[PDB]
Amino acid sequence: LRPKLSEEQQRIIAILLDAHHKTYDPTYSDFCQFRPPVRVNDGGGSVTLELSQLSMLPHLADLVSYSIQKVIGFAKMIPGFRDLTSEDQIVLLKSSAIEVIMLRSNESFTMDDMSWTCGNQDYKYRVSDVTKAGHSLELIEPLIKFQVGLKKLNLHEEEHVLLMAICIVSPDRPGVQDAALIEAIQDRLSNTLQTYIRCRHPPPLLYAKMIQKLADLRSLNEEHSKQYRCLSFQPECSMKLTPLVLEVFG
Ligand SMILES: CCC(CC)(c1ccc(OCCCCC(=O)O)c(C)c1)c1ccc(OC[C@H](O)C(C)(C)C)c(C)c1
Repeated sequence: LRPKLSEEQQRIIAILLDAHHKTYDPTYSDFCQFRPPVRVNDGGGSVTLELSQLSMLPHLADLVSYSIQKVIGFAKMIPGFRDLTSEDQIVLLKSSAIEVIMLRSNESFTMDDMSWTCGNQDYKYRVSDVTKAGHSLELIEPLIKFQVGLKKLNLHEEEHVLLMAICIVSPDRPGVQDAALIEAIQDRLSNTLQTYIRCRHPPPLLYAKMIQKLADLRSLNEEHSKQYRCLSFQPECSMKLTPLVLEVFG
């Protein structure tokens, strides 16, 4: 059966699309305001050298911090998100931050050269830039695999916004209080998405593929958390980060 989207489901989709349009700049026009990218000689991808310099860390920390601010703004517009306690809203934001950043980075990701192209050559990011921020291949290899698999789904904007909202409103995050209310908000979003796909997505298992991307995000989140811990041991690393990054990942 292919039930039609309800008036409420149409309203939810319109709300999420508007929220995304207000919180995502597809021209990357604020990027010149971040601390500048610095790319030094590291053809060998030396862990010792990367940790010694962390040349791309100030720029990428400013990028992630900016992205987290946008995610906070988007989440506030998710129907039902405001119905949660302020404590649950924060737990959900902090626990999903890196996964939602990964999902939103997909819009600038291009399979032309496997880079995140955000304007000029200064704002063109590759695997090499992430290693220059002190990350290792255990995170980068699955991260690129994820970006390509997600890109190949050719998601409609409606599906992309629902996916981010479902990611944020997850009842299975550690420390949440009202898991049942979080689950009812997520179910309302998940049903909207399932109905949308059957009703609007032409042929040529998309919902199952999108669910699998959410599980892939969980693994990437865990690996990112391990790597952030290593990075946090580097003397003077805090100056290269931001207060928001320090709170979210600390
Ligand atoms: C450069 C690649 C990538 C990929 C997800 C990234 C993130 C956001 C992003 O843009 C999203 C769109 C911009 C605006 C928006 O959200 O409206 C783009 C275009 C690239 C990244 C950036 C920093 C990273 O490491 C961060 C590091 O671990 C700290 C947490 C220590 C700083 C990692 C692992 C990946």
